Amino acid sequence: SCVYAFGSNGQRQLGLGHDEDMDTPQRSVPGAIVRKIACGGNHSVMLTNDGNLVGCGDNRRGELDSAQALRQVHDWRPVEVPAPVVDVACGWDTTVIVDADGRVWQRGGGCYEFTQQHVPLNSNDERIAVYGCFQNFVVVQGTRVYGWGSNTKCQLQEPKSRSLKEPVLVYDTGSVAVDYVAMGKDFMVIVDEGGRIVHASGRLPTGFELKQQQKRHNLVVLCMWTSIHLWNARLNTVESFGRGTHSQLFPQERLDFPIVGVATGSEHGILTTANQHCYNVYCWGWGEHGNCGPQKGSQPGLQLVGQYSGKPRVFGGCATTWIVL
Amino acid sequence: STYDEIEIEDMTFEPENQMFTYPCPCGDRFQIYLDDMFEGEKVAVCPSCSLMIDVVHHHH
Ligand SMILES: [Cl-]
Ligand SMILES: [Cl-]
Ligand SMILES: [Cl-]
Ligand SMILES: [Cl-]
Ligand SMILES: [Cl-]
Ligand SMILES: [Cl-]
Ligand SMILES: [Cl-]
Ligand SMILES: [Cl-]
Ligand SMILES: [Fe+3]
Ligand SMILES: [Mg+2]
Repeated sequence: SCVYAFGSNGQRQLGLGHDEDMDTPQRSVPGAIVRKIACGGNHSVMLTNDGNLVGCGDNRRGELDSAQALRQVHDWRPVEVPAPVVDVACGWDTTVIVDADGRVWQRGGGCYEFTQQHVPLNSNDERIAVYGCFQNFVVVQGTRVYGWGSNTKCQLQEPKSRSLKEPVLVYDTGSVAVDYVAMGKDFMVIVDEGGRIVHASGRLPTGFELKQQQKRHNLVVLCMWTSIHLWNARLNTVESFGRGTHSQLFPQERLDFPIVGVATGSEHGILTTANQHCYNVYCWGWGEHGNCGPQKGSQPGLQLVGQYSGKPRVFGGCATTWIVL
Repeated sequence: STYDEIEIEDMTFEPENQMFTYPCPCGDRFQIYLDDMFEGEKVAVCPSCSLMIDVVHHHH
């Protein structure tokens, strides 16, 4: 895969070897195929289809490597893992993997070794996925969602509590298959395989009420730290919920071309359109550090950052943007 | 107005520097000094970006 990266880079988390913030896509080079890219506050990891995990950036909380004397992984380097990796997620200063044996491991947050998180899971080969943001992780298998970490806004369960070290069952649909969990810094939205919202919890952004948003099928839900975005491909719209102090509400001016992909970082969004074949990638929201393009004033609207001959995959981090071809 | 509001009980106390901190979406941390908070300061600032947060306390 060909990977481009830009935005915040004070800890060399863009994998470019230098520590300068960048405002246009830069080729970042670890023939491995990228499964996905996950981002924490100041570290980045790339998982390839072969099961290898590579990372770069801050290691002062044990995000990437067991050597306490290693403060930062300056360039892309393999992450030592207990077994081949099938899925990965990051939190603020943490990295969590699902391995090929179906075991879940966490490092970071001051812990320098991968430690097993004992999630109740079946050994029947039902897909096991992990999602993470800020100080929470969830693990999904079948109809069940387990989670751990902060609970100060009742995102995992009620009543509030500072932190839950051991996994708790957040939701069991008792029926429909869960597709994924979209996570904000202190809230989450559970989506089924039909694109319907089945549950939501925590400090939900202003204007979003679970019971008013469970009607429509075929949605895609994305979350920034403090906002929810609902992409409706049938109508070619993105509906946003949040305060929008820094242009995070998706711009409502009519798009002339179909949206074929959406991703979010901490406080920005990344949009891909098909202009048929040519694909355009745009950013909206908070872009002080260059993660939305060269216009860094967080002005509203979609800012074009790249054009590609094939359909890209996009990923967002903490004021970082990733484009994978 | 401000980027967000954060509950004082959700911030992390750093006893070395005697300040409360909280992650910022830029990768750094918002900060409010203990002495400033004691005296009535209700805004935390980020050393790496222009975002600011209001610090609050809710009984609910
Ligand atoms: Cl591969
Ligand atoms: Cl272990
Ligand atoms: Cl357009
Ligand atoms: Cl600018
Ligand atoms: Cl533009
Ligand atoms: Cl504390
Ligand atoms: Cl925190
Ligand atoms: Cl602000
Ligand atoms: Fe900041
Ligand atoms: Mg409940």
